[PDB]
Amino acid sequence: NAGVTQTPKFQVLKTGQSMTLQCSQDMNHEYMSWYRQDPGMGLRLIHYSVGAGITDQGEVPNGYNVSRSTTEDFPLRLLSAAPSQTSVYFCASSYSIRGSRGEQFFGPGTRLTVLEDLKNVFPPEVAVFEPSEAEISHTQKATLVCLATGFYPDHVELSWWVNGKEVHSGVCTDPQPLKEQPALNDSRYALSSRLRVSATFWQDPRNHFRCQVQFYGLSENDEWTQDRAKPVTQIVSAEAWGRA
Amino acid sequence: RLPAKAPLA
Amino acid sequence: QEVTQIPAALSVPEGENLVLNCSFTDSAIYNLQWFRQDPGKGLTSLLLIQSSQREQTSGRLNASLDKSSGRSTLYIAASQPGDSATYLCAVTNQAGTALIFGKGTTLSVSSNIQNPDPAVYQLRDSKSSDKSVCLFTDFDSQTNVSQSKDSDVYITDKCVLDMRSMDFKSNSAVAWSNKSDFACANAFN
Amino acid sequence: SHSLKYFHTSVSRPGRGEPRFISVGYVDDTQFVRFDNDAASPRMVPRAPWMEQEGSEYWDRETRSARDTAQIFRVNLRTLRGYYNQSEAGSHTLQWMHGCELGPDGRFLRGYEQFAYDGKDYLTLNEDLRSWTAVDTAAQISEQKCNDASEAEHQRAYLEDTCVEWLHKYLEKGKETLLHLEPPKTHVTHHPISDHEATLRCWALGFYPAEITLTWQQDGETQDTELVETRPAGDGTFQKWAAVVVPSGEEQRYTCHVQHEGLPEPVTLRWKP
Amino acid sequence: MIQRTPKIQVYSRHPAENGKSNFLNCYVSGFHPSDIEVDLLKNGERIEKVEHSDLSFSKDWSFYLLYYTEFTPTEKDEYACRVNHVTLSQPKIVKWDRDM
Repeated sequence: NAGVTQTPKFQVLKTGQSMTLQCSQDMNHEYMSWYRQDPGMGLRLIHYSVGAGITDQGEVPNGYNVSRSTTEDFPLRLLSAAPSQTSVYFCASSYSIRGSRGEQFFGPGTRLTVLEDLKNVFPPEVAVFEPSEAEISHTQKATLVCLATGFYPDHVELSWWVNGKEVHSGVCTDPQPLKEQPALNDSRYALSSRLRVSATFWQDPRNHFRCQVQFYGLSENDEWTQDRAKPVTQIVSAEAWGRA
Repeated sequence: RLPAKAPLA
Repeated sequence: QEVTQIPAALSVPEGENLVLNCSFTDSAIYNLQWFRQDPGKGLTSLLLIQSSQREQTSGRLNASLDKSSGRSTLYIAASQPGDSATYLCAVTNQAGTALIFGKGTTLSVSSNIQNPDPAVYQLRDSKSSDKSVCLFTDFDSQTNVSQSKDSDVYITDKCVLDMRSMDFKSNSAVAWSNKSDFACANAFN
Repeated sequence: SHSLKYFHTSVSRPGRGEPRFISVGYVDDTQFVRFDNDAASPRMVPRAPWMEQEGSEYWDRETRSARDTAQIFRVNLRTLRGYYNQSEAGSHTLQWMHGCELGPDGRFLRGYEQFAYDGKDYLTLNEDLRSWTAVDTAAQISEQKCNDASEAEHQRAYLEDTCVEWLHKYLEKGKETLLHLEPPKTHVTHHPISDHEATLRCWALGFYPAEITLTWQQDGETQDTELVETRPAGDGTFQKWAAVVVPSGEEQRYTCHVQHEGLPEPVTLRWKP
Repeated sequence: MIQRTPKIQVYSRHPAENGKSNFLNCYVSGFHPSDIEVDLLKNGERIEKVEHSDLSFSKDWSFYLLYYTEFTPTEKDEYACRVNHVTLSQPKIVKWDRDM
């Protein structure tokens, strides 16, 4: 069992392009819902279904279609993508709405960004910064800093890899990205993450450090004729070794 | 006027 | 139906009790449900209260339902840093066919920094480049990082990282620029 | 002794799209609204003169309510089909009847809801309006289901509060027609059927409300009365006749007795030649 | 499944007098299921001005419909109501009697 599965996780569209956001559940739930989430608006019911072949519209349904051909699948179709439809879309299912067994389960969510010009899409440049002599001296702890700069849209996942394994401890990435030009409305983003570690562990030259950024840009389908390497979905990594 | 909820059997 | 969650954002020190609120216009509901959302993740159901039910308790979480008043109260006993997340409230709509959601309350449980040691350090790039970055760290949880006004000078908001290996939590914020007249000493004013 | 009642009908038509769905609203014996889903963008519409002055906010709400009921009754037709182990090829009829009654004092008197599958009592709401009586063992699964969801709770709230409030609003809006007691215009007609027998037919025409009592008696003391179903004249009033087969020549021995709210005293008729 | 046959009444709104405008009514009641075909006939030919009341039902769940049309009854002309239903193997016709 997988709960509720959504594809894709990130997608970039040009205004006017159409696409189907895939959603499925293997829990035989008769009730399924589609929501969009944008800051300070909350979860807004787009469309909902109460069984196979039964569909209806919610709070804000305009621009989207749905089909419930099977109990298992509930696809959402954007007919003509618009900037206003830039949001995070969540698929949800439950055995009951009115009954005691009304636990509602959500998908991992789809981040969608619609643009007039795909030209304004650039991938992140990543650089790792080595700890301060003063920090090791004063604290006997070593804080590495990862810096991802000049990417658009806000479609990235930053993680740390010590000796080729993902660390989940001694880290915090900023909760928000940062506007390189707050003045502009199309401005590229900057993100920073901290990996703190014992002075001893930084001093050991056999320890390998690497921060990586998974960027979700354009698919192989998307057209690109600009004098520049196509900003495709890619990993961009900077790294550093230990040293006494 | 109509009730908002219809019972589910 | 309209569901309101008061307040919208809440920041409390760890170990303290706190109430998340949620009120709804239409009392004629079947189920009320509280959810948790971690940044960039989906929603996980925390508690489900039936129209007939009054309490639902799950460890340090107790949700209450007053159909008459048209409100639910989620009590978080002895808060911990691990509670820092967004909490959403939902009731069955007029039709009783799908859930209608509130904006949600963005909760931040600040970690108790045992022995604050506010310090600003400078870090050079691993690939030479003459690329420098400032790091404000080990500062008290109560202090808020003032954002830079200067154009093309960047300062982040703070995040806490846990060194379980040494049983140590430390706050942290970063600053940088492409200018030459940029010193880290008096960058966080 | 007034009432606001609705009559919902859902008919599964497999392979020909969603089921047929019709709602009709009655105040006493006067239809005032109707919904029919067999149309593109279907709506609740006024069906009494006195209902056309209600705002589009009303009709938009009633439309959405009737639309959601059609959607629920489609699901119900699927569920019940499953319970009786019936085919997905047959057409099946789910009927829903709910209403509230006002007492003499003009306050809430009583509420009722009933379901029927294929024209047969399925699930009745009890007089406590907090629980159901599954008339059939197939409806036990439904009873257990509607109790788990506290379905009676919401129906009680409608029947006790909302229903009574709006019944008052309708009785004011349509008072000139609704609160008018039109008594029956009554007469007797003689129809010879054979040499030995004739038929005395006691008429009651243009009466409102629909409730009326027609009985035949004989001086001294009768044959068992033929009593036709009360029919609409098509103007808001009703017609009914009671017939009795009598030996020819002995017609002036038989009296007709009429009882109606619009009659101060019960009327007695006798056929004169 | 339990299927009941239509009871058919054909009658005028007011006491009919020849060459005076009236309303011809066909009341079909006591039938199940709902699906029914009803035509009013002038001289055995279908009338196309025909309206009908919305689908409702009685205490016993049996459906009723009022089919009607504005008409001027005469001496010569004959009015009837043709009704076909799953319960009827043959479309049933009922002549308008002035005394029923």
